[PDB]
Amino acid sequence: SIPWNLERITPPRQPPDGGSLVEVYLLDTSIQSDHREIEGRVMVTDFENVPEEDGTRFHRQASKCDSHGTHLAGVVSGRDAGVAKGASMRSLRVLNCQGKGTVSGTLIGLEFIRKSQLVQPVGPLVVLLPLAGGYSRVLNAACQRLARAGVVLVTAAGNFRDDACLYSPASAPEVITVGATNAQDQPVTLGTLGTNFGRCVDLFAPGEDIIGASSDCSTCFVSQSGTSQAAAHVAGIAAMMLSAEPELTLAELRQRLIHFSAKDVINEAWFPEDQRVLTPNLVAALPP
Amino acid sequence: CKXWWPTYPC
Amino acid sequence: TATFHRCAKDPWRLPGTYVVVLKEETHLSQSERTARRLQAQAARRGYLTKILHVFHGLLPGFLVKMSGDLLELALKLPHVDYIEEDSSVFAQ
Repeated sequence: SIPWNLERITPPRQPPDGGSLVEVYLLDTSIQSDHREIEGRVMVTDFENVPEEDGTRFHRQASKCDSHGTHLAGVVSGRDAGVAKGASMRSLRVLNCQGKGTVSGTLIGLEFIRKSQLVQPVGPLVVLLPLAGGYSRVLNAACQRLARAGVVLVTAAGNFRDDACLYSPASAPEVITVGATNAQDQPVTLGTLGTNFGRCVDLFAPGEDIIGASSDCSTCFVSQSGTSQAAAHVAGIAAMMLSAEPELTLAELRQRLIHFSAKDVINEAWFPEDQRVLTPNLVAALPP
Repeated sequence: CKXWWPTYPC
Repeated sequence: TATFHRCAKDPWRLPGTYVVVLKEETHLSQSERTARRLQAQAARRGYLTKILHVFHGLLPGFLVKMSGDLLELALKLPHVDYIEEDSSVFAQ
């Protein structure tokens, strides 16, 4: 009677307003802000910086354009199926209708978050980056600077069944990088690819068949899979941890995430041989 | 969980 | 000492737009002047440039739409730390 992923992050031995001191910024596609699951919980900023869609005859249907971001906003704070039901979210559009963005657009978005914070500070901030490109010196630098300024960043490890160190922002050490595991606590396969792995991943979290808001209708739900969904679980857990202990530094928060994670439940045989000792065998969970 | 529903499945 | 960088995944590159990153502690006034100096030097060589954005707050610098032919010139501008060609990011 509960989505498998919400049961999985609950200690083995549902918080109704968790994470209320924290604001989660989401850099993703457009969102269906009037979907009942997230209405009133997500504030759509005026920020938009996206490349044009590929194909001269592309049809911009809101239900399709909003799919990715709406589901992730639901995973973080959704009324029925969210992790941190009291967290406020602010959304920035950096991915187009096909889920594609640019490093420059993402940089301008990260700058917009810091500028917004300086103008009207609130509580601790968590920035969710459910996206990946190739290793980028500039994107890693901007992420490092925003983390050093006191902001918590969480990103997807990437869905390329590859070493996360070859992608950004996954490869930025100051960012919490999250891989995906399934209901059997095994790394997620996505077609011929799957979750990334290696020394740049901090931990794993549920990322297969995750029930969340569907932009097909105002009350619809759909299951989705990917390291974006796993990163959204960690952004929700981080919002809950920071709301309970608002004075936590980034290093202390990372220590809490590791301490409360389920340990040694992943069969390391799924990863390439040399990556087994480098990949953390941790699946995120809430504290008791 | 896998699927699609017109309301919250649980 | 300033260096140029572009995405190793060649299909994800976005040539023609570059992020010019200036040294740490470069002020916004200095970033704007450096962007205008790049446009003026490029124009002396017959090239059009467009400054799409000037960064300040996390990293100082600017986003410029221009021919990659101007990269040797741009790396010699005052305050430059490095230049990166734009590239794609994707929903995960």
